[PDB]
Amino acid sequence: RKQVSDGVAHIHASFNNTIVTITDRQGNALGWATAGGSGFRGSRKSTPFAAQVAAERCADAVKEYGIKNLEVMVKGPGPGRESTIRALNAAGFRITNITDVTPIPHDGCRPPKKRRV
Amino acid sequence: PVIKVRENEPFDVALRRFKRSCEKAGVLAEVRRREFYEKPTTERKRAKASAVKRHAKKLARENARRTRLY
Amino acid sequence: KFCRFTAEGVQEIDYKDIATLKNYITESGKIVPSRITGTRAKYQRQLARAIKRARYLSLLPYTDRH
Amino acid sequence: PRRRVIGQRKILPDPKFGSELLAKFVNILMVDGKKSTAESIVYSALETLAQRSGKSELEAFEVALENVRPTVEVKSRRVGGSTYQVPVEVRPVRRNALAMRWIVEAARKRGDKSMALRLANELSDAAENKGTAVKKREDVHRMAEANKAFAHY
RNA sequence: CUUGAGUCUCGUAGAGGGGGGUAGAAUUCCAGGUGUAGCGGUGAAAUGCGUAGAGAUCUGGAGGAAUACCGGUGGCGAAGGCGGCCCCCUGGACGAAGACUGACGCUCAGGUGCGAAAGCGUGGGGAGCAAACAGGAUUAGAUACCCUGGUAGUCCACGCCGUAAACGAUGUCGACUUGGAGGUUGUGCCGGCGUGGCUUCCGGAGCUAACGCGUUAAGUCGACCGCCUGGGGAGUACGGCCGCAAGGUUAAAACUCAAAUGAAUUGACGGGGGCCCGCACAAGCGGUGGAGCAUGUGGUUUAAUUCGAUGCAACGCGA
RNA sequence: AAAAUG
Ligand SMILES: [Mg+2]
Ligand SMILES: [Mg+2]
Ligand SMILES: [Mg+2]
Ligand SMILES: [Mg+2]
Ligand SMILES: [Mg+2]
Ligand SMILES: [Mg+2]
Ligand SMILES: [Mg+2]
Ligand SMILES: [Mg+2]
Ligand SMILES: [Mg+2]
Ligand SMILES: [Mg+2]
Ligand SMILES: [Mg+2]
Ligand SMILES: [Mg+2]
Ligand SMILES: [Mg+2]
Ligand SMILES: [Mg+2]
Ligand SMILES: [Mg+2]
Ligand SMILES: [Mg+2]
Ligand SMILES: [Mg+2]
Ligand SMILES: [Mg+2]
Ligand SMILES: [Mg+2]
Ligand SMILES: [Mg+2]
Ligand SMILES: [Mg+2]
Repeated sequence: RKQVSDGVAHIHASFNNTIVTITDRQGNALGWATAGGSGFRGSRKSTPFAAQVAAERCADAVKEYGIKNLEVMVKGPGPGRESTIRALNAAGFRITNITDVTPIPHDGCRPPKKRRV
Repeated sequence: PVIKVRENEPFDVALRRFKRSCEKAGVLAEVRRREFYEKPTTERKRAKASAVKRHAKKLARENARRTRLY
Repeated sequence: KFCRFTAEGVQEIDYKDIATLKNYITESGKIVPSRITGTRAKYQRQLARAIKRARYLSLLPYTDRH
Repeated sequence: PRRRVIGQRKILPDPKFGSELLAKFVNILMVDGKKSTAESIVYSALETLAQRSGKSELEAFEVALENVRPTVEVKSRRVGGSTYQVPVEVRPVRRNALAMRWIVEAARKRGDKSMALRLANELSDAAENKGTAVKKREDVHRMAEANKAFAHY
């Protein structure tokens, strides 16, 4: 389909998983991959290596779009925070912007109760 | 932490800048602290404990200044 | 350290003085601790109120991600 | 051990070919201290392999070893109550030790008449990536690859 | 009379209180666009959500609750408590010069008021969270801990309740008695030198069973009040008062025990911490557990199957 | 992960 050459990678890096969505600059998804959906289930899913494979698979999933440049939007505390960015650079994309978008309340809603393990 | 990669600046250096920007802004600490509710009594206790232990460690420092170990 | 407001006889910090206030916020827009900039506590309080007033009037950002 | 001042033992090279590595292979094949028995087995099997490869004894043995030597193995570690398989690199001496032990083990579980014939057959199979020694190396590599994510500590 | 107590003048810092408005971040929900097979969760899972298109991402909207950073053994308040910004109404504290009143003070049974959270009543509101409840796990069970959900409630107005390890486990007021380092907030003089208020840490004499307290006393004294009299029974019963209720408050007796208790000491222990060691793990090689037999033991049997050893440290042991 | 008792 249509070519883009200027995309945004969104990295949803939670403690349990990593989701990589590459959209255009308007926020329209072009492709996505996840650590869980890349052959990693459980203890392996929440690892930096799983996030790296997911980012590799996501880059393969948008190859037909001829995307050349990428702004990276990193959201969350998980282990796939930077390994995804390394994978995106190593797939030949030109990273022109790295931004943290982790939502921080300026107090806000009450969190769930602490776990007693 | 909004990093714009500079001309002729390699990718690893921009990544290090992004990391330092995140640490300075303390985003990860904010997310950790906000994951579960900490009761006000718990928070006051922990703040007081941090102040007490900081003061006591400096006391330990300034007093080991005098002590000779051998 | 040393406090720039004590050394200048500042009565109030003037939320309108954007150029001064920008030295007391981070890139993310957050108020810098007085332990880093060396501001005195009285002036740190005035400075926080001024920054919040300026944020309200959109003379300063709350965050870097509006 | 805890203290670790283990200094290595000197191995006399094998008498016919003057190889340390074949000497260790004899040691690994030997049972009950019967070294001459094991030596005769290895020498007979190496003669057979040399004939069936037309190359050399040590060179054909090395071909087999290259096909059995692992490069990465897995080490267990309990982490959060569960057990993880952690991939680690194999030091070269351990590479040879594992290859030789796997070949001897695989030879012993073959069905041929004498041990020397089983060893020759296993070595030839290894030289063409076929027998159960190379299969063991393959499963070890497969486990390490499946656990590449845990390469960190 | 003016020194205690108070009034006035100028000013200072403050999350002190009441009312009203508003800002930005975020969660959730609703609508739509892109997009596609997963998401979510755990120690591991499953329940749950998703091809009726989730999750992810972008836009628009709704709504409630709380105010990141500042922020601090920082500040204010009688205590409970109080945190975005702005206005309105309002309480207290402190400082410098004076001027004024002239003991007008301190404490306080009964009384009265205030009083966290939960709870209760009426009327609203309800994002997030979350007793109850449901399901999934775990387990021998698991009416839990963990997971997915979720209702009171949490929020608002008004009234009620009147209790908390409501703690400094330390009543209020006043005087006196070596020091050190800080914080915060005034003020005098000229960065230094003073002088007030509040406050954190350490420590001297003294005090203390000790631990400790130590000019903000648990030191040295004075005024007034509250309270205690071995552990249980019991802050319970009965009665009274209060409450819509939940319950609060006042508050026994029989009976029973020879202790209960505080602090500190030596050990031992810990699914507390740290550092080491050992064929303890690990890396390996050969075994035992299966077979036949030898031998010892248990048991059973017997007239007797002599006695002893009988977790590791008895069982080819005394022999 | 679970991990009771004398
Ligand atoms: Mg959770
Ligand atoms: Mg009375
Ligand atoms: Mg309430
Ligand atoms: Mg109600
Ligand atoms: Mg209601
Ligand atoms: Mg729950
Ligand atoms: Mg009480
Ligand atoms: Mg309290
Ligand atoms: Mg007290
Ligand atoms: Mg009390
Ligand atoms: Mg009084
Ligand atoms: Mg002291
Ligand atoms: Mg009662
Ligand atoms: Mg009663
Ligand atoms: Mg072992
Ligand atoms: Mg047997
Ligand atoms: Mg006997
Ligand atoms: Mg006897
Ligand atoms: Mg006996
Ligand atoms: Mg005996
Ligand atoms: Mg014994």
